[PDB]
Amino acid sequence: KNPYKKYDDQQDRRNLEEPLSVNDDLYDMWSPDRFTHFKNQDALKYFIGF
Amino acid sequence: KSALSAVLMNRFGDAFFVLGLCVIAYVFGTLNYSTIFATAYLINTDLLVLIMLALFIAAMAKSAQFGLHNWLTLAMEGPTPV
Amino acid sequence: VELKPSSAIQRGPLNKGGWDAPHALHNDGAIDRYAHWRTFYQERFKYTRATGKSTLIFLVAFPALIGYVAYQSEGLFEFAGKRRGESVTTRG
Amino acid sequence: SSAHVLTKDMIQERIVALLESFDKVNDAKNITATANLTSDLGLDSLDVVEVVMAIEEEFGLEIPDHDADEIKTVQQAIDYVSAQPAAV
Amino acid sequence: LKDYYYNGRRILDKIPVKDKQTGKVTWEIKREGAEKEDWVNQMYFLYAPSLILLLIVMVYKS
Amino acid sequence: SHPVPFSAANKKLVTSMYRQSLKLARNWISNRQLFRQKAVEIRHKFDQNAQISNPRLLARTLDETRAHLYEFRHPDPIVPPSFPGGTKYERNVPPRMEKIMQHNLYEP
Ligand SMILES: CCCCCCCCCCCCCCCCCC(=O)OC[C@H](COP(=O)(O)OCCN)OC(=O)CCCCCCCCCCCCCCCCC
Ligand SMILES: CCCCCCCCCCCCO[C@H]1O[C@H](CO)[C@@H](O[C@H]2O[C@@H](CO)[C@H](O)[C@H](O)[C@@H]2O)[C@H](O)[C@H]1O
Repeated sequence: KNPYKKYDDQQDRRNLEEPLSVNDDLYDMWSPDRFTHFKNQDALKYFIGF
Repeated sequence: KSALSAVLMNRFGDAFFVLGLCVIAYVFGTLNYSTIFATAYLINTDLLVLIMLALFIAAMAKSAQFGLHNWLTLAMEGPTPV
Repeated sequence: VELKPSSAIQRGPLNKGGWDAPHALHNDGAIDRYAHWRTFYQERFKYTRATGKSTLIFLVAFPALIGYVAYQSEGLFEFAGKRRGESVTTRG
Repeated sequence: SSAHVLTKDMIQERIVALLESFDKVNDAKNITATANLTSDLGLDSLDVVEVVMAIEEEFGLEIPDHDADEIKTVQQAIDYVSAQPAAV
Repeated sequence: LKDYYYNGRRILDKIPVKDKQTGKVTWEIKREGAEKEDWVNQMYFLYAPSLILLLIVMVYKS
Repeated sequence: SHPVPFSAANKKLVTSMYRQSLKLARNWISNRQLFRQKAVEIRHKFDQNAQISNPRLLARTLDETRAHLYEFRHPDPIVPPSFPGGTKYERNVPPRMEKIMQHNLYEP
């Protein structure tokens, strides 16, 4: 999500009455970090190929 | 989050370390360096292999070799003196 | 006679008598619903092709594999103080 | 150690200097707090972008789109840079 | 008295302290002492010492 | 779709693409001379196609810019330390000054 927008909870990037998905524990900021450069399949190709 | 990553790689190594401690104490009946090193030249290589593999896996975690060097670069999120 | 409760019973309200403290939480309304759902998932759980996969894995295959491992390796290993050349097993 | 602080006058001195070094400006002595970018100084709709990128590198910022496209004035940019505690 | 004392202690954030000589008590701010809880005399003087006795006994039975 | 060649929305769009291209150059390149050279080349590549009027070729060109910018993405962008993707963001947050709300009638 865009960090430059003003959210109520600026750290977790969540507004107050924002609806939550059933699997929000995976899709919040405390969850493991995503990587947006390489798609994960090509990443696995590169790691194992190296 | 970097702190959690560092301490969970720690326990990923410490688990095997306890497995090695349990094996050292099943085999030699003790944990001290004196007895274990006065005898290790008599005990089956398969047992020392299991021991040292586990202790090495713990050392791989803490010493941050290629399999478990994740935490090390993340550990720079703290202050420089640390 | 009209069948009604006795008039000698003097009734009144229930005052548990707690001191109503200030609002130290701001309820959010959506977090609470997410929690109600994750808490009462059991009353809506349905069997499908993924639920069945997970269920049969964790309640048939893994228990059966762990049990095969155990009941093979029951009295096998015994290697306290063993030495070079000596077998660590009690069986073949 | 880093005993340094910013001021509205200092931000104004640095912004006008940044604009005086810009070749695609109309000419000097039009530049002032009330100076517009598209009308007075005579700048394209990409030179405004280059000027904002320049203010970023100058005061060490990161100005997004929704805060950038609304900069159509030098005093606006001054009030903006004064509204970032980390303005260097 | 319990209810009045404690509701005022919370709301005003004062306690009533009659000083030595003047026979007139009023709410006051001083709270650095002179206030004890009803559970202290029991625990700190009957439970804790018994735990310490238990420690001593485990040590000298070892 | 209708991406109009001479309206504010296309202006916002192309200004954003120009900002992004410049930051990508600044992040990819180390030295400063080559950064200024690439910047000038990009401004030339933009002014060359600021003149188009057909919406179709315009939108095709915008798609080509999107593919180019996706093709020169940087995984570790330069960002200021005190701003979100930085090393000193929420380091020492001044705690909000709040007053002690009470919960119990006998306990502090
Ligand atoms: C599938 C069933 C598994 C059952 C057996 C258990 C297997 C091992 C444990 C894995 C289970 C999943 C663990 C999930 C915990 C996640 C908790 C969490 O949310 O924290 C995320 C944290 C990473 O935090 P992150 O978001 O990346 O922040 C970095 C940005 N500064 O997450 C972490 O830091 C990771 C903590 C776990 C570290 C495990 C590393 C394993 C790597 C193995 C590599 C192979 C090495 C060879 C081993 C030899 C074995 C013979
Ligand atoms: C996902 C849900 C679907 C899977 C559910 C799985 C639940 C398990 C059901 C399968 C049960 C099969 O159980 C099977 O085991 C017994 C022994 O254990 C076998 O019977 C065997 O018993 C032994 C004694 O232990 C006899 O001496 C004899 O050798 C015989 O071969 C039967 O052939 C069968 O009853």
